[PDB]
Amino acid sequence: EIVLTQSPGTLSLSPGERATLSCRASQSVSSSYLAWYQQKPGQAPRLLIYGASSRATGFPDRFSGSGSGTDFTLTISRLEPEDFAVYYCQQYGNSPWTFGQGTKVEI
Amino acid sequence: MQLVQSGPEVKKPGTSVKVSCKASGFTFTSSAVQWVRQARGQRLEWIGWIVVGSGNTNYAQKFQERVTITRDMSTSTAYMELSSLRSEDTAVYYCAAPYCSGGSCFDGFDIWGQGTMVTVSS
Amino acid sequence: ADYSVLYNSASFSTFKCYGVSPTKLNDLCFTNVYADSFVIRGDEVRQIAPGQTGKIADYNYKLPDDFTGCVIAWNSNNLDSKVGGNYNYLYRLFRKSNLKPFERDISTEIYQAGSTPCNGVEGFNCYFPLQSYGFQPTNGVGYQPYRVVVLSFELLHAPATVCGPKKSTNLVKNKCVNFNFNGLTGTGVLTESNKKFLP
Repeated sequence: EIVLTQSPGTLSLSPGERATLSCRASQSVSSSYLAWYQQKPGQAPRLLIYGASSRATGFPDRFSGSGSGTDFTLTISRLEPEDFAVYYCQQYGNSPWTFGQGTKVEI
Repeated sequence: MQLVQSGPEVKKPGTSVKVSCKASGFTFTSSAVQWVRQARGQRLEWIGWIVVGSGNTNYAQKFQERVTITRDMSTSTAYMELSSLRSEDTAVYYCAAPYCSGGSCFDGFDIWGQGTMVTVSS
Repeated sequence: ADYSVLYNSASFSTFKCYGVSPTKLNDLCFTNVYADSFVIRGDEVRQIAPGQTGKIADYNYKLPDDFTGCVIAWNSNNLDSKVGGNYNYLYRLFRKSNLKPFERDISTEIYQAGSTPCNGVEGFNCYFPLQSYGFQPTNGVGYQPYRVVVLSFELLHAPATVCGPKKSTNLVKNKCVNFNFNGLTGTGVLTESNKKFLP
């Protein structure tokens, strides 16, 4: 159930990025039961895309990615240096509701 | 839209522990509450989900035992007790809940807190 | 319906049945009687009211506005309220609407609490609307069972079926006295008569 191990490790580039992150899954998870949080250093996480089919109520733009069941891809397109923190993939539906390894970013 | 949590509690290695998450700004009658685990330079481990509208919960593979939730419908709070506290439990527990008002509501867990700081030391 | 047994000689607490005065109830009669049956916790018995709030009259059985009928609630710590979480007597919660008066809910289905609907398998959200009552004869005072019987009248253009004025006084003879046998009224003396009536 937990073989997620998000492929990207640490990426370090200035704004001007076309980078993408992938949330691999053990089995194809039904969409719209997904989540993609965004942890921050010393603060509480947020939510960006709730199920790889839309975007949350109000948040900074210029990045929205979606993928398949086994490969829930996401993309970022020229985001400001403010959004440089740890991400976290998530799953719903089947107990236990497990999270992901987490993705690191750098300049 | 606010959610205040209790202060950092300091206890003994293996007596008990309880944390309070006060929910405000949204209808607490029909919603859900989840509890997670955090640490310094460490990942997040999901612990247990609570439907506060109707008491039904499960727990992670490490948390079936020593763990049970407490409803406390009044005061719009949520309690959850751990027994047999271990040394590697210096964790920030946090809590989350969807923004629900009317019966049908948002999917993603958008309303969070800040968590406590528990140190099982001498 | 012998209403005398439920108010004149009864041991049923909280006999507040707004809509008709309990006195001379047997002397007033409506069209039809709709007998109800309920089991509620001790504290939640007050929810029977013209709408109000709570989980009763919003997802459970609802009392219509300006309703005319009597309601009774009597403690049932015994007589099929025993140890262990009883399998029956479960909630009716998590309805998209706030229900309508007099309609009955004999349907069960997974609730909707998100954008996409779950196709029949439970998981995130999709709460089951039903939870059982976890009471026992060792509970407190505000949580013991209190069986509730709601007697619903009807006000419409239909003739009354359930009736019966009762009342009784003796008969005297050879004395000028007022009589009201069956609506007819008059004054005079009553004597034995040999005339034969048809049945």
